[PDB]
Amino acid sequence: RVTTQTAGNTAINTQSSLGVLCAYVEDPTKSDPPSSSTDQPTTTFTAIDRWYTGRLNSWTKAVKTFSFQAVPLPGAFLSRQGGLNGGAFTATLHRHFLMKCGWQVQVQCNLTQFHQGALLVAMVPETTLDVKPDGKAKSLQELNEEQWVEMSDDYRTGKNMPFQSLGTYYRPPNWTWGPNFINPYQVTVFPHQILNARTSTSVDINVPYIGETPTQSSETQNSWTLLVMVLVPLDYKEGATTDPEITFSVRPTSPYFNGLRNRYTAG
Amino acid sequence: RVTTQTAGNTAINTQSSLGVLCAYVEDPTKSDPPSSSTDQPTTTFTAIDRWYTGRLNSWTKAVKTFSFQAVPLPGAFLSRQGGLNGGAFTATLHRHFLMKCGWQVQVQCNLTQFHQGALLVAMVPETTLDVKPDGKAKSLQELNEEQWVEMSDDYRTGKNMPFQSLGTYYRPPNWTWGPNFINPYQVTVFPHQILNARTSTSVDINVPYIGETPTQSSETQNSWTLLVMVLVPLDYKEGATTDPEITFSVRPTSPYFNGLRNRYTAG
Amino acid sequence: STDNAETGVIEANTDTDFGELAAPGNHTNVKFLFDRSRLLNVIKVLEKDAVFPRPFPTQEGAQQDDGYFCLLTPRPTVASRPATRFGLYANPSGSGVLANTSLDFNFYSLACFTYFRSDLEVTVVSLEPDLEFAVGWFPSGSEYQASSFVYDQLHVPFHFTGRTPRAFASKGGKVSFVLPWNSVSSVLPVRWGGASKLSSATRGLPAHADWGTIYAFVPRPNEKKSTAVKHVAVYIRYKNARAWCPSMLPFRSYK
Amino acid sequence: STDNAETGVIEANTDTDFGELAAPGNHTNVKFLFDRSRLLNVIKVLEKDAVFPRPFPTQEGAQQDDGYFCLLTPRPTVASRPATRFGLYANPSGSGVLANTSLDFNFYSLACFTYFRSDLEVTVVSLEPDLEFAVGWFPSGSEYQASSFVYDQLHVPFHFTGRTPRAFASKGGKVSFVLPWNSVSSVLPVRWGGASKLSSATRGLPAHADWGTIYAFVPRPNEKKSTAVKHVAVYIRYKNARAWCPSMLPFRSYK
Amino acid sequence: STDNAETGVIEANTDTDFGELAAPGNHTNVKFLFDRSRLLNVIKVLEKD
Amino acid sequence: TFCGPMMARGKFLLSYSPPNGTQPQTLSEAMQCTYSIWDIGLNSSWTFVVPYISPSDYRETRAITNSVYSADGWFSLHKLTKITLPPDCPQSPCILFFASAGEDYTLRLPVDCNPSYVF
Repeated sequence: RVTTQTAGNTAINTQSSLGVLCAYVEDPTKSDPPSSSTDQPTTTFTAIDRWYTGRLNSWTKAVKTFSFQAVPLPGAFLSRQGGLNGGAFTATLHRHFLMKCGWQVQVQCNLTQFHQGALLVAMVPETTLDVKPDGKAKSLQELNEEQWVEMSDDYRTGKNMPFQSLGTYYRPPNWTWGPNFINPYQVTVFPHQILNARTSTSVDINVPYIGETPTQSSETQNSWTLLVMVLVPLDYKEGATTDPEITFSVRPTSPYFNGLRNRYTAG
Repeated sequence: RVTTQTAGNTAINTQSSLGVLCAYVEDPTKSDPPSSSTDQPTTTFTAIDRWYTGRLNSWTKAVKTFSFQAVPLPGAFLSRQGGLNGGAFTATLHRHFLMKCGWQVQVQCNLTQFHQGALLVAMVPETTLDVKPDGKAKSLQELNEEQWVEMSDDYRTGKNMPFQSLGTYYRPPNWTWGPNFINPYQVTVFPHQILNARTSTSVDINVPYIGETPTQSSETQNSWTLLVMVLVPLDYKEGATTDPEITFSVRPTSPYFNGLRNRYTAG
Repeated sequence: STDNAETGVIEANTDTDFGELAAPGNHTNVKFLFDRSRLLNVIKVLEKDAVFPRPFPTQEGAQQDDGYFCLLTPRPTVASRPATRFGLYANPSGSGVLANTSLDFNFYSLACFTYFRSDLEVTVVSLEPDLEFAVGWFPSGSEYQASSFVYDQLHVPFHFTGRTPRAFASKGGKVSFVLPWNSVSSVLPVRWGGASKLSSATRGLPAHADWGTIYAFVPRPNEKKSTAVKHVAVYIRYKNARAWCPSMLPFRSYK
Repeated sequence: STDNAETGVIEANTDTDFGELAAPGNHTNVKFLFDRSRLLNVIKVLEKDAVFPRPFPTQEGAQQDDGYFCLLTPRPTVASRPATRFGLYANPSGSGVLANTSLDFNFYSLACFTYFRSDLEVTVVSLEPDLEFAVGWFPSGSEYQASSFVYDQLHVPFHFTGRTPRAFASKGGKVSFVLPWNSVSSVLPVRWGGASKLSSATRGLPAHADWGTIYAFVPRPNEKKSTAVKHVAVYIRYKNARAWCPSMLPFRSYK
Repeated sequence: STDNAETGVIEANTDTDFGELAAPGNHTNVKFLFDRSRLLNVIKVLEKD
Repeated sequence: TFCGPMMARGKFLLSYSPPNGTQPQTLSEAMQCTYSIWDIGLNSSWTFVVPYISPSDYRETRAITNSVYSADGWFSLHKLTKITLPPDCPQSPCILFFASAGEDYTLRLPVDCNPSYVF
């Protein structure tokens, strides 16, 4: 129940731990270079072979059941959400066109035996929760006022994902469904672990690379999304402790890069 | 007399070439990690294993004998002198404390058979010409008005290098000499090649790493300095051609890095 | 029995607690389940060269021919173009033009994974009595050829001829054939989260996730146009289907 | 003969053009040439505990003891501190305090390389007749201990005792001993271009390029101070010297 | 790393956490350090019993 | 080493920043440099080894000019989370610092002493 994993010049300690979930296949680390390009790729090195850390919003009694927060990957690095700063990894990302890598994350909390509640964390693949229904990514300032996302029938039905306006030529239909609904009762299908307040403090997962092509564009890919949801609302005796905090750590594995160029710019 | 050297994703061509000067030792590429530190170092990779290019001032008849220009290395990368932009190399440099690497450069000119003159290029080690006598590096704006540095008795005697003011307690001595004089007649001692207007167009040198310690600070080292000086003043028949141009290319070799940290900042 | 489900990976009949190990007696196999026909969409029948719909947004007063053509994909579509939000016109009479829409109810009732791939087998069935027609199809990323040529003072639409397959069925007949997986993408994303363009893109809208396009026309010259409309039905099948990762299932209301 | 000196690497007697191959007859060896004594500097002799000079800049009205102590290095020095610009007071009487300076003329007359390293062998010679004295030295990066203690109401400076070597010479005698290369830097940079600090540094000023420091004092209590000054001479030698890369030589005027 | 210093006897470079095992390069030896002269006291000189 | 109520919890972060133009302050800066995470649990003690990196084989022992040959950066301690004090345990735990030499330490040149302790 006491173990530590060392990588690069940084290490992480776990006073309690059940193990590491290996997701679909054994030994996710193994991988091979892509096949949709010829130019020689860039591989791992010590500067990027290390962990990174960030912060999330606090947990308060007011939160109700099924509320959730999401952190897209690797878009979190680009957006600098939650104070996460990729440094060398971000710098290398901004100077390439094609990328392919795995992921390996861990989440920790500071629950004590004098609290009751439960948390569920899972790696939902190929989802879009960060974007507003309007069709624009949620800004860091907007993400603060609302600490947790409120579950609703719209999200359950997937009726409010981004779409394209038809135009004056047509008449406006009645939107009722979409292929990106969210089903709270079935989230356990994806790899996950229950962060109960009486059994452990840290959870961790290992996932391989997936995608409908051997490599994906490095400026828009959103294959894996980290999701945290509340099952049992928090409750404790008054005057004991107030509003625990949350943190998480990330680390890429066996990445590849292709298509060198200058720094990315838009317009 | 026709050869091309390929490195990374970039290549260079030479319509004329005598060879490559190997400087002090054969096979300068060979090297070993330093010994004044323990943390694992960062080594070469494709992103930085490539060439870089820049520009110099033009050559005009008004220039007289022995005038010169200098380009410190690697300080040129940091200062962005002459439009040189290190990109990945600069980004990695700004995020490390210790560095060790060789160098390999080439200089080209567009002289035609209808011109007379000569140029001399050499890699002077451990020199300070960029700094103003006041004790401040020459700015890019200041480097434009004066295209070429005028040789003078002060520079010949090394009487105007940076120094420390004694203070009101003492009396001001008469400065007359210093250990960083410049002797034009003996510059050929360092590795060099004569860029005559009737024999060739491109010259190149290969140098290993030197220094009074196994590794040097990455923010102040000035081991090697590129120097270009005029021996025979340019002259040509009026109306034929005006003021040729100059260019150069750089490439590091077998670098090492140590001491990771955030981006360098001063104050 | 003793267990720890918080860890996720739980162990695994009545022989463990009290057993019974009922002998086996493979109807759920992925390859077997998805091999059966199902309706996809109903489309009109052309009688002359048509003008393909313009990309969205379509401004008012734009001349085109809508209601024909149809994609080959289970994902929701609108106006014969890929779409994300499925919709329908349950409201009474209104204004403007009504956009045809489609979706594979049966496929999405059990679409419990993310990535999919299989061969497609198409067939066509007529609706009106004693109707004569033909079909045409082109791959993904191609375009429909417009305009017409004159033969003995008869305007024959260009789509009569082409390098792509054509099918002629006898009076009151039926058509069928099998096409190959031809899209550039390696596999079909049931649900996606990327973007197809560097700028001005729409999140979660795939580019070339389909099998092709289909249309129907009558083998007659343009000089014999009629008035009454005609309709056609379409069915599809899947061959050697495969799935690649778990997913969720549609939500059922508790009303 | 045929050659191409523009390439730099030229080929290589009279046997080639017209020969003569005069037989050999190693006085230029680096190890041999640099093994001989030469004067370095002349310093006063202490008669009590002194106050070491403060780092530059020194403001007006600062109390200290100047003119004593001396570094062990060929590079130019001022006020017993490392320096870059060599200078001298050729002007007539002025004001303020005159700063002692030193340099190794003979070493720099043939200093045709960049990096150097060797062992140092020091000796001391008196000037005034029948003078009694002693010497003290400490490594690079250390400090000189000040203050004094009382023994039978006599103030004895602390420098009488220490872990560093001391030398006592008889009346009208001489001193000599050999010290080891002890600086942190691997080799001595004859000419340098780096900086020693991240900020507020001076370009081209090395930090610890020396062998140590030396001073002279009389074995008497502080209660017997005199008036007339005394002087001492210093010589140095190099053992097993080595050089590591070519360089230039001092310029000679054409006047 | 894991340890318990309350017990007193703690275990024992960078090879343990992140290593570097810099080679040796005995100036602290007891026998060697204490062999050098140092002043002790200053006394008068007698001229009679 | 930690000294406080048994039933408390928390998490700390340790950092080591080589020399720079300005001492890092924020946790975001600290995270990029070498670091590790300490978790309160059954064992209340932790050892942090400072790597030795320098441009010269040896280093000076006392600093006067703060040159690169003496100074070697800074060390800092940051509270990653908020410490949860269990009920009836009053407040404000304490931390004890223990320092020593590594297994590959070494000293070279003797020098004189300072008798200041006698006054």
